[PDB]
Amino acid sequence: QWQLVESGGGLVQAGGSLRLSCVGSGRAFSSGAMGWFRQTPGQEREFVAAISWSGGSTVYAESVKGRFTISMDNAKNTVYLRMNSLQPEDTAVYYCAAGTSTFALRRSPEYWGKGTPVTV
Amino acid sequence: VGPGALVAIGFLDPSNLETDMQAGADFKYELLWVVLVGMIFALLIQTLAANLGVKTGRHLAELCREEYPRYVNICLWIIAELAVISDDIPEVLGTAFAFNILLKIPVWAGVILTVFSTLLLLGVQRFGARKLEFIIAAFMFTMAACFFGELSYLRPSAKEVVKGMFVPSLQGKGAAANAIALFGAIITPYNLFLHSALVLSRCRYFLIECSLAFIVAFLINVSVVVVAGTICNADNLSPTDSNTCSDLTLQSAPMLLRNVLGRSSSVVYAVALLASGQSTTISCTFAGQVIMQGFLDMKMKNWVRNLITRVIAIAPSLIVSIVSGPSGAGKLIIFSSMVLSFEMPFALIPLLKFCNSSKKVGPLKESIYTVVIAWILSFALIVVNTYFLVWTYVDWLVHNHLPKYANALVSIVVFALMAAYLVFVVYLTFRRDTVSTY
Ligand SMILES: CCCCCCCCCCCC(=O)OC[C@H](COP(=O)(O)OCC[N+](C)(C)C)OC(=O)CCCCCCCCCCC
Repeated sequence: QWQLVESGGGLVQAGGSLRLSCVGSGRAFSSGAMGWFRQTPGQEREFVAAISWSGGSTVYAESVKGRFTISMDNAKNTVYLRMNSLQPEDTAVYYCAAGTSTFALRRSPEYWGKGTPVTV
Repeated sequence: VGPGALVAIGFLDPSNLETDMQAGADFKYELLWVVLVGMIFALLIQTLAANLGVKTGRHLAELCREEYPRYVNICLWIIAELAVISDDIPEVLGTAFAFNILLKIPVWAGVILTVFSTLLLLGVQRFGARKLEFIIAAFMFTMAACFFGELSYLRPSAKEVVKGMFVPSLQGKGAAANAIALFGAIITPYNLFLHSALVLSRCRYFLIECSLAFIVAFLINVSVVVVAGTICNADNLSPTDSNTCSDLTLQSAPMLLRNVLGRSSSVVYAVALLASGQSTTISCTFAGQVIMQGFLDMKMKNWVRNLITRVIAIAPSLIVSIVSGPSGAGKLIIFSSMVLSFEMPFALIPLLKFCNSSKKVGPLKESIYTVVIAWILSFALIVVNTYFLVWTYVDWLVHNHLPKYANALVSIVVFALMAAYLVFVVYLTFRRDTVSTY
């Protein structure tokens, strides 16, 4: 079947270092961009990170930069986001998303994900 | 007093606008280098073509027919006809979009009106000769002024622009698709068949003028890419702006110039698009006539050839517009540019081979450095095309195809077609077909 499945996060205290893995199957996502988005309890979805197939394209959100390291394993077709130096403001539900390029995914992600709650 | 050129007009087709808007809206200033390389390629090849004429007095078509057998020449003519049709699909779609923006009629109405108005445009072209030149110069000036003002208002990051323009990176399959589309829309292989003809009539200053025209065209193209990239991406956008940037057809461009035109950009942009499309059709009519009169010597009236090309182009463009709206037309423009890039090698390899071959070109020979650079670029283009094709097909096959009974048949058909394409390129490349001379 075709789907994207975020996995990880759970709950941490601070400097969580949480290492979220998004696994996508059935549509070959690991050819454009595979990024993330976040949404607080009451709010609109926001950009968190992105990465292209080439490997170096990560465009981050000005709210959080230099704390999230995003890596992509093309062969397994997976996107890993490492959060370090976590803070209460980052509590939110995180949604994996896949697009056609690391900038188009910035605006309209073609494919979404159920998401997981990350609480500090 | 302006010594303008028609090459920039051919570089400012609606296909170029659509490919540039897509590259800017999908990769910010990432594919700018393709505009820099492509133009540098597109100029260089043109020079060779022109030089060929000066050294031979015959178009590339005549030499291609003479030095090749019946079946190779027929396949080359089919490739050239497909190239001309693929070029002429964007003109029809560009004019249809202009009519939709102006008269607020559906896209299919635009395509039908363009089919009706091709004859009127041909008659006007016949009547006036300098009026067309002034019209193209004024359109180029309007595009330059509008986009340069928009760029000045935007104020992008120069460091990022340079890093994106001088550091090639096809970061993603979508980037490969848009890079190939840009190469197709800028190289425009069929123009070779036309350009040689321009020297059949009978140069440091001529080269300088050509380079100035190309620098203006390249500046306009870079400005379009940068403006689309900065405005569509920016840092924070309204939901309406994001939704418009997601698809970004040729009729949502007015959103680009809103800063420097103030809600009056619709009419000016529609007029610019219509003028560019019509002028590109006027230029490509001569190329179609030269292809037909060189590959098979079957003399055809310019108006008849133009009508046939416009009808063959409207068939698919009209079908796409009926089935799918402006987004479908944008996809069709990108696909036509991709096909142009894909079949460029067949109309480029004979040119380089004849330039090298002393038999056909005679004692005069082109600079070895330029020929080697053109050969390397052409090989790189072929490799990128094949890599993108294998990439897309493999990704479609691995998980995007449900049925298995027809999977083997589809795979065999695709492999056979790709093998035929590569075998033809190899025949034309690592093989000498020289049974003639000056
Ligand atoms: C010369 C040898 C050619 C032989 C044919 C081999 C290639 C077959 C590829 C299968 C396409 C496919 O399966 O579709 C895959 C992609 C999908 O694109 P999308 O935008 O995401 O739309 C789908 C949107 N989804 C994701 C929501 C469903 O299609 C393309 O991107 C366009 C492919 C253009 C390839 C160039 C065609 C020109 C070839 C002829 C040149 C002379």
